[PDB]
Amino acid sequence: SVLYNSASFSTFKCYGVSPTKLNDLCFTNVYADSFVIRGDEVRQIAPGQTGKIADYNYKLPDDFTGCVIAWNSNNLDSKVGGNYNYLYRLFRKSNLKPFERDISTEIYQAGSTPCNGVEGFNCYFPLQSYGFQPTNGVGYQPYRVVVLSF
Amino acid sequence: SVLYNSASFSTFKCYGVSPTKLNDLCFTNVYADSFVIRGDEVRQIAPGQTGKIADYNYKLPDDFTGCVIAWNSNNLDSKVGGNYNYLYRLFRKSNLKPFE
Amino acid sequence: ELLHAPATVCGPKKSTNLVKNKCVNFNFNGLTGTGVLTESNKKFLPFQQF
Amino acid sequence: DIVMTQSPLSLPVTPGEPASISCRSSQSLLQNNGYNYLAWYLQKPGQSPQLLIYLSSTRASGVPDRFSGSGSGTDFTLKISRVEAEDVGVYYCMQSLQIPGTFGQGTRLEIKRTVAAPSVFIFPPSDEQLKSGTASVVCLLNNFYPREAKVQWKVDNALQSGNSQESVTEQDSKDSTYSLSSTLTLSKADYEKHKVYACEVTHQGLSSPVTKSFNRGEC
Amino acid sequence: QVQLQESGPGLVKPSETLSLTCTVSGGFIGPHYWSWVRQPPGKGLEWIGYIYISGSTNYNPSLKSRLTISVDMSKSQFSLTLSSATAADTAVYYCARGGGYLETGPFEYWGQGTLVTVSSASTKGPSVFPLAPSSKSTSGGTAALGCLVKDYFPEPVTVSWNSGALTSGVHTFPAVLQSSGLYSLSSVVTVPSSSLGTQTYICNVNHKPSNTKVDKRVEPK
Repeated sequence: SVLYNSASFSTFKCYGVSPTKLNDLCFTNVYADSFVIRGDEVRQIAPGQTGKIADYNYKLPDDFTGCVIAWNSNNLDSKVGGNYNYLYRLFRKSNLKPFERDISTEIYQAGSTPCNGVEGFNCYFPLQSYGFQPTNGVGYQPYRVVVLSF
Repeated sequence: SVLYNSASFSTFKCYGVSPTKLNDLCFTNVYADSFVIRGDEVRQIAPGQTGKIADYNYKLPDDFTGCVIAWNSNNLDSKVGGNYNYLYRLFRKSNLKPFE
Repeated sequence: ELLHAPATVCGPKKSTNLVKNKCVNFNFNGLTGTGVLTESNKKFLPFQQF
Repeated sequence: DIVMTQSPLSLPVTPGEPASISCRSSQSLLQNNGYNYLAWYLQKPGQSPQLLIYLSSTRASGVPDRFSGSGSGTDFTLKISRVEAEDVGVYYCMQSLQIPGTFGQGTRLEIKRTVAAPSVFIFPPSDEQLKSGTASVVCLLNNFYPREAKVQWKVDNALQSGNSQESVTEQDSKDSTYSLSSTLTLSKADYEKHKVYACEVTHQGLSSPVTKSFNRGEC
Repeated sequence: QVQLQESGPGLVKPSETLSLTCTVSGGFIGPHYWSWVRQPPGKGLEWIGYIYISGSTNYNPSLKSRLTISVDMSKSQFSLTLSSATAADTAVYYCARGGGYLETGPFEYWGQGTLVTVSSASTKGPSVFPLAPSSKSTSGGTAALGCLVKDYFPEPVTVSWNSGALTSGVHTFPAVLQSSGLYSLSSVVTVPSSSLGTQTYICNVNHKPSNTKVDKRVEPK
């Protein structure tokens, strides 16, 4: 009751089970997944989507049941000399499967290359940083998101 | 495959298609443009830069482009005289159109 | 490009040795199926395929 | 527009050991090619900017091979293997992916050295200023390190303030030294009241404060 | 090798056209873009725009309404015209050779620099005052001396000693702004004083806006 009655959370929309009927259920297990995403591409968290982050670092199955909750937390992350805390990898690799959680940070690129360093022309370093230093950006503010399940 | 596997190509960059899948999806008609340029001046041949060749000579568009190839050819272009037969445009008065 | 007319340029297609009197998964010029292959005495006209 | 940032803004480095300066971007810097465009300039005091690195990985003609860069995307790093006496200046990083191309704030590199005793001198005014309407006395400080100091003018054993200005010079590139000078202004009417003038100098390397004075009435 | 150089007026009145010229010598006509760049006092650098040899150009959106640039092949000179300027445009201007033409931006060569000031105030001539050495100016075997220039406007001033023959120990401190509104600057030279009595001390003072060249004499006592 309190979570849906809470207006401090910017976004609370989910399906599989209607929120009003959640007060009468006794499901087996509850998963609490939390991470940080930019204010943009938040809708990509929903399953059956396609995008830079959705298909690559957190994919949800089409048989998913549970809810997604996101709220703004730009009061303690930005307005300083940079943030540089929350990394990510770019459009690379060979796509994702729902619920892997794979971390194999390594240097690779097409073009018949060896593995020695960065070497901008042939290879790249996959991961880089977010930037929320500007106060600008409705979809650039450092939002925080959690995803429950059933 | 004969051109892809050859090691004589210093640079082989493909746009919109990964090089080893072109034998699958077949396109209706292709093109083969050709010319001679410097070594450090190769990089102007790309979708939307600005230099001496991307504005006043053969210029790529912002649309789809295929695979651009280059290699070193100092073997048969040499000697004291210098191949002065080569020439380029350096006094154009306005920008160009894709494939002018 | 590839959006002006029907495809008239195609990549090479490889071929495999054919076997007889054995259950295989054959693929003749895009015709697919399963079965065994044996010689016949049919009198196909020169312009007919199957 | 895209804004450049550096870290830190000031950096003191002893000769011999490697250093590093970082310049972070606000947008991805990678054109349709495999290249990433960047630059690193070096402005010595009193001169014009010069080029050191372009394309972030290729040096320029005549530059000593001690400088290098790396990184791609939005992170780059420049390192100096061995700093020298001539590496005093302000460094900038330029982006050139698209119009406009703007620089950063500018890192200031500082070179460290063993403390040396400052030298002091005083300049009494001559008759030309004595007849031009204003008399000025100047105290001189030479070849001292660190720059941290503070001076007073003691006129007839009375502290003076609010009518003096001091001048500082950027660190020399040949010996890594700082020089300072002090100027005091005074009119003719109230000048004919005092007899003795002096400037006070205090330095970290000096065991005791040093006071040099002069008396009005001697050529 | 190429050696760029600027030339033009130093003081300009508000809301008046500004004209300069970066002459190029040595390497003549060629396929190289040329740009301009400026620097507010004690701040970062600001790139303005670039011009091609033929005449095609692109401008900074901020300054695309009151600025023009051209070229002249015969005289190997290109000029910058800025009109309706304000006091915020007082800065030092450098002319480049590579151009940051959103492709590579290799700034291969830079000019010496010219300072321009925006004001309705007039231009004034300085008054040079020698810094004669005295007994207190010597502590042991070393003595120091120089020159002081007063009441000059606008900046800058160039000071030289012995027609460039004295380059050791020379120092020129940055100018300071007085409350009355007239700038002030002095220079001093330190010497291993062992030959005083016959050495001639001359400070070479110049002022391009007010064409004032004076070589004041400094003597002990």
